[PDB]
Amino acid sequence: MAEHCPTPHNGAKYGEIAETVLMAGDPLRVKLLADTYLTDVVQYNSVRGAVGYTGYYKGVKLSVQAHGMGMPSIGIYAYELFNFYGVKRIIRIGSAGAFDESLKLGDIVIGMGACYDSNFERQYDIPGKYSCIADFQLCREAVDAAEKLGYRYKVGNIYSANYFYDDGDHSGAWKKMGVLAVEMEAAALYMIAARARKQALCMLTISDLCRRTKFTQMMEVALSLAK
Amino acid sequence: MAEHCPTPHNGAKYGEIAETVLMAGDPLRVKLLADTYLTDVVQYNSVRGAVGYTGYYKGVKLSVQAHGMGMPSIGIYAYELFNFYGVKRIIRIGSAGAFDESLKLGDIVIGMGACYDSNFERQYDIPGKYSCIADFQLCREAVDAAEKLGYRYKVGNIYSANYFYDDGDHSGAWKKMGVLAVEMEAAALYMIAARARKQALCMLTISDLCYGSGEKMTKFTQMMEVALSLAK
Amino acid sequence: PGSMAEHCPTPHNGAKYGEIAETVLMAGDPLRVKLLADTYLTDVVQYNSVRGAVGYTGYYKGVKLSVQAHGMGMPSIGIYAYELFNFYGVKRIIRIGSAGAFDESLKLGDIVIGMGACYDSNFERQYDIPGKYSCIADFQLCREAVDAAEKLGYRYKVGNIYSANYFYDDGDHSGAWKKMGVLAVEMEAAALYMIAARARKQALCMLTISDLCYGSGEKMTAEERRTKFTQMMEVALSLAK
Amino acid sequence: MAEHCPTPHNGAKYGEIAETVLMAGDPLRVKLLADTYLTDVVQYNSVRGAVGYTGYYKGVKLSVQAHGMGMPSIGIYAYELFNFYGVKRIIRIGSAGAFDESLKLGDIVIGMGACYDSNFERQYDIPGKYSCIADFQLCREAVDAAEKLGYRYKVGNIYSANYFYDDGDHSGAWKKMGVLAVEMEAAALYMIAARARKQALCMLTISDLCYERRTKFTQMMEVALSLAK
Amino acid sequence: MAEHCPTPHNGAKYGEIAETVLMAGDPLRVKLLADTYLTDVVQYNSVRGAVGYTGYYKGVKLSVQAHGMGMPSIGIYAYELFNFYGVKRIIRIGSAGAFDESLKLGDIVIGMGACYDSNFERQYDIPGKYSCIADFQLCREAVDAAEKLGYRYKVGNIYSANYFYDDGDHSGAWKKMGVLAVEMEAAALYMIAARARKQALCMLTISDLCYGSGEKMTAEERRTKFTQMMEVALSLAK
Amino acid sequence: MAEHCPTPHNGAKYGEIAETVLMAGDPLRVKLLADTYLTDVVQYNSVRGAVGYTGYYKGVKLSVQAHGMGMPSIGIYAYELFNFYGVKRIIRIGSAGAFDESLKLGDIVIGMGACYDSNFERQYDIPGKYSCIADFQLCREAVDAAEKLGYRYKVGNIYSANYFYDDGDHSGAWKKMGVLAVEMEAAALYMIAARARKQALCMLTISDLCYGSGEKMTAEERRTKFTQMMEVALSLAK
Ligand SMILES: Nc1ncnc2c1ncn2[C@@H]1O[C@H](CO)[C@@H](O)[C@H]1O
Ligand SMILES: Nc1ncnc2c1ncn2[C@@H]1O[C@H](CO)[C@@H](O)[C@H]1O
Ligand SMILES: Nc1ncnc2c1ncn2[C@@H]1O[C@H](CO)[C@@H](O)[C@H]1O
Ligand SMILES: Nc1ncnc2c1ncn2[C@@H]1O[C@H](CO)[C@@H](O)[C@H]1O
Ligand SMILES: Nc1ncnc2c1ncn2[C@@H]1O[C@H](CO)[C@@H](O)[C@H]1O
Ligand SMILES: Nc1ncnc2c1ncn2[C@@H]1O[C@H](CO)[C@@H](O)[C@H]1O
Repeated sequence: MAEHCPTPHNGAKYGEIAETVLMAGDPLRVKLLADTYLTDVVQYNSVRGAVGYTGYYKGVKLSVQAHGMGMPSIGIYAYELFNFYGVKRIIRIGSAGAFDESLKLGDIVIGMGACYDSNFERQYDIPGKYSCIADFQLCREAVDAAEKLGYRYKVGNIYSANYFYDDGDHSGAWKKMGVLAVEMEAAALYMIAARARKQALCMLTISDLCRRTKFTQMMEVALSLAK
Repeated sequence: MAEHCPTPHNGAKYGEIAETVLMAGDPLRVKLLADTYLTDVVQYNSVRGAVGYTGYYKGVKLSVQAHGMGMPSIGIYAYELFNFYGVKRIIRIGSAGAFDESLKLGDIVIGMGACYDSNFERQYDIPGKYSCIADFQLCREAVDAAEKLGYRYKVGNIYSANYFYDDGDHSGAWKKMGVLAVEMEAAALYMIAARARKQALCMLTISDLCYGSGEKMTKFTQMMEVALSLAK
Repeated sequence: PGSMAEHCPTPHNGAKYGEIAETVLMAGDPLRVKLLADTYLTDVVQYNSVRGAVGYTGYYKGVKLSVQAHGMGMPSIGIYAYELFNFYGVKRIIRIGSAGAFDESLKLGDIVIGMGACYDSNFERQYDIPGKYSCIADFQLCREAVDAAEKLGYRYKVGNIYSANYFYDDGDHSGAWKKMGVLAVEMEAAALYMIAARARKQALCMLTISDLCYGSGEKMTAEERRTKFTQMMEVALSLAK
Repeated sequence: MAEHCPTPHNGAKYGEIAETVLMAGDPLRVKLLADTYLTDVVQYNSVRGAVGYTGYYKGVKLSVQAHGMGMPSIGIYAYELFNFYGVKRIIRIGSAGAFDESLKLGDIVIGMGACYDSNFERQYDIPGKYSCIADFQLCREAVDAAEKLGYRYKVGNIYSANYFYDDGDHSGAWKKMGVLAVEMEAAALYMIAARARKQALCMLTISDLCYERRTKFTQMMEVALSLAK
Repeated sequence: MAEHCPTPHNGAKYGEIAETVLMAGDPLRVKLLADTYLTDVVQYNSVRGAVGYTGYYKGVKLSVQAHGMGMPSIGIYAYELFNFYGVKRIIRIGSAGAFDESLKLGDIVIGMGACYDSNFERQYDIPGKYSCIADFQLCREAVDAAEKLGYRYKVGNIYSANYFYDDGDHSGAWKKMGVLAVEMEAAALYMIAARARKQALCMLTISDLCYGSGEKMTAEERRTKFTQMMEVALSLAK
Repeated sequence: MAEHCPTPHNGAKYGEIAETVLMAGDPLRVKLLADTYLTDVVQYNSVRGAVGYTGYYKGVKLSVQAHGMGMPSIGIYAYELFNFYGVKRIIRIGSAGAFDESLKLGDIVIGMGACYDSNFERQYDIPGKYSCIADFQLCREAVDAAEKLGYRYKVGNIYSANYFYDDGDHSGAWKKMGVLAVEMEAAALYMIAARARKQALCMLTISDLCYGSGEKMTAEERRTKFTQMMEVALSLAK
């Protein structure tokens, strides 16, 4: 929908963002990704400091975009990318707290599914519980890539919380259910992708137990998904 | 584990059920699968007519077991299989109604995730919404096997309903969300397997259309062949 | 209303329209259903073997009735009961089953008449009910069942039962039901009651206590199961019309 | 527990209230009941105008008491009566709106079950849906009494609403489910009676259709009075 | 809407109720307020014993009306008043238990917001959580009057419970959230006022402490110590 | 708690943030606020580009900080500020869409309460419905400032949504309940402040009318027509 670009949150015109977007929470990290991996970089967004860049990675056009923190924030960005900019694929990368005791610091978690605190699923009027899943194909390509590069990974359920600071201790039930790791965004992305018939995947590096070399390895898995 | 066998629902003693169980709702279908694909068949269960057989498929030990209809029913059998009988993987095959308009009668759906009506999940005291997912490895192998056999398949989200007959029309929101198909069991299986740290996957054949003409079937062997290729 | 010949046979029932009588007794276990038909019915015809959910139609003291397996859990009984009331013209369904005792005055073999059924989620959402729906039995069946147990001199209680969606619980979610005076736990009644209410038809669940959910947790042997469900079946059979 | 009587809502000392209580929402109707049917009447409560009287009906000691409107109101009174005053049976009588289209003004509805909006349940920590039911024996006796007098009645499900005025129209699903009539109190009474192991029943006269007034209420009162032991 | 008066719960004809209504739960207390503070008193209601009177307070027509106990009861009366009788302003007065440990017996609590157990928000078809609030202007005038007269008060969140008798102990989480006091009515009044675009406020005198040793007002203090709250409420008469 | 600063979201050490913090979603707006109104400005945070500055307004030390978009984002910042940095009051300022049809572009809305979609009430284990309210004293001060300066304002309920794009139309019931305006942050701030026993207020400038013909502020108006709100907000610094 070219008529809806630029948006209140994104200064890009239609066509300035690639069909594959890598997203991360921190704009400083998004900039480091652009500087490290992309050639011919142009910035298409600086609205609200949520920097977005478009460049080339091994000859294919690729965009990297900041999404801020929490499901409502990434929801706004992903909705616009999928529905207004013609984006096909969003891969979110970031750090996470491990719930699963067998995960080591720097292990890659591939988020096949995302559990969640209520966000904006109510706005879809779903008469039961909706299970947020990644796109099977991105998930399969991310696993094949980790296996090809011989990196340590686990694929399974993550948890997209609305809180960073817990007023209680609410982690026990998720741990008992086999959830691998906690972050704050994936479930919103998966829902929006599913509604749009587009592909999303969240990949995470474990950084806390509930770095540059480890994180770089997560990047090589993610970047291998660029199309 | 062994001390809990036999159970109120399963006459098998510990060890009489293989590490891989293939499950279907209908005991007549389970019997067929046993008669068609397994050799040296022993029936380990007849409790409540929920038949269970152990035999060899291509010389590899395998069990096949009826689970009845609905999440509470499959919950009982899968909880017992995973927690008392030492079962490592359950592959469920079944029929489903299509929500996605590109699915035709006889297409196969691989349930990567399962949406659900509230069942027994309250028992887990979960402070949010739990997303039910299949075992990824099973998922991938099922896709590869379907591809190699040349079957029409889709992999994605399915919906485990508590009803076969809808008092209204509640399929709309699920359809908007991209959910592929409706059955009555998968979410319970997936939850129980995740808690047990075991593997589960649900595969389905579209037997009725929940859109358009609503055409229904009066042709399940292709799905059995994908399922059988997962046995270990 | 209640009769739709063109929807018979269904995906779950091989019966043609008219092969099922106006009163159906239902139990979870197809072996109990067969036993009941073998013990009590004459002129018996099997009208269903679909999914092993055996169903028979026969006569008891000159009255035609059907007996049918319904499998385990609310979604399962919900399928069969919906079809029976909406497609097969059934007027009355009496569920007979086994149950775990919550009320400590109940002994093994005691009969519980489910005037009401508490429940974990079943069909309520699909009916779009904007509050809490209380699942109750048909008063007339309830009253007949109590009168029969009373005339036959059986130990019974009439009150609330609980239709659970689980058999296993890693913890203990039973305390609050006991406090509320719930008598017994099973897994089906509430869905039956809701489906019958929707259809304006009659339903009742009766139970025999086969396990105690208190104390040392005594349970019936297989022999006691075979022989101590007689009293309930007989009460149930006298409700057929 | 005599130690808890009188209460903040009830001036009665332990023993001033009989083992059977008839309850209605309206204190004026409660006074009329005592004046009409009871002999040797003593008023045991006037706190908040929620009048309570004790007297004899055909030689049997009986109490009648106002409960006001809504589940939180009846819950306070019923809780005190069952847990503090040694009350064994409460029969509530009142008016209701019809949901079932075959009900005429003045029909009697016997509430075997009561559907509800939230009132009391959450405070009991119940991990599922609690079905609120009447005492079977009382329900049976009411049905026999109505049948014997040959009154038009139905016995089945009622709905205890938290509202008299509906902002939209939320009656449709209740009607589809066969719920007979709407009032505002029964389910709380039923829940509190079940928790206490005591007996309760709600009976109603249809006064409005949600789809001679005094004389209509009298038939119900006569059925109610039949149940007093 | 004159055509809806009298109602099943209120014998008044349209115009017999003033634009400002003071409400309390207890009819005995409503009668006392009328006799004490109003001149030219006419009783407009005695239906269900929920007495209502109209008179003058310092030259301004004012009505006082009983509302019974609980959100459904006050909901009926408030709905009628705002939607049929042309009422602009309802101030509820009453007693409450303290959750906040710095409140003493006799302190005034002004309910800027009301937490609640579900009573009848479902009937409004709200697709999230609705926060029940008082009218700011009334709230501001109550706080000013309390300060000007030097009364001990706190202004903040109250809790409208569905129960007087707790089967368990559910007070902990409210206390953690800073909720000041528990009563049984305010949230429904506030929701109905907001829907009608009218003004409502609940003020409370602490009559029991729901913390520590559970101190209660004596029967004598209950009879006596609601006068301060009255002068605050009466400041709001318009 | 000096030991918990800096945090993973904030590079400030304890004491680098004043006891009053004005927060807005957009770091470019926060920067503009610091440059236009504050003297002796020091930047204490650039973590995640969520800039924060501390400086002086009319002799009074204050901070201004970006909070990003949505309740979980503001929840992170506000939790840290109240619990680690010793902050006493946080005033959120922002733009909002009007639900109330008497509101014009540029009207100021003071959020006495905030309705909400789920944020982290679940995390507080509350056994009913919690009404999110502002601090009464900030609320009174804001209204007083707006009156003395003569600005057009309304005080009442706002709605903190979890969505900006509505997959349908869920606005009807909020409008019906008399909610004034929609934004995405206030309820979480209010809840956290209540738990912490600290003060919070959200004030909004109407930038879009979610009714009628749908008038929206010009890009020039969005850039420049927020000064009236900012002046009210600044007068709350102590
Ligand atoms: N333990 C954790 N809990 C919640 N979010 C986390 C955690 N660790 C990393 N994150 C991620 O970092 C950001 C919050 O610091 C969020 O946007 C989230 O994706
Ligand atoms: N449209 C449908 N809705 C629900 N379950 C279905 C449907 N079609 C097939 N099934 C499957 O068939 C069985 C019931 O006929 C169930 O156990 C369920 O798994
Ligand atoms: N203690 C119990 N808990 C749950 N279901 C029971 C129990 N006892 C008997 N049942 C009945 O038996 C089956 C499960 O064993 C169910 O269909 C249920 O109706
Ligand atoms: N249509 C109705 N809706 C709710 N309550 C009703 C209705 N008709 C009569 N009542 C009864 O009368 C009182 C409301 O006037 C309530 O106490 C309730 O028990
Ligand atoms: N602790 C309390 N809990 C509930 N209601 C109370 C409490 N203290 C006083 N009240 C008030 O007293 C009445 C019940 O006696 C209610 O209408 C309510 O407004
Ligand atoms: N109509 C609106 N809906 C949601 N958020 C809005 C609206 N207008 C302004 N906002 C604010 O602006 C941001 C969305 O761009 C949110 O952070 C929110 O606070």
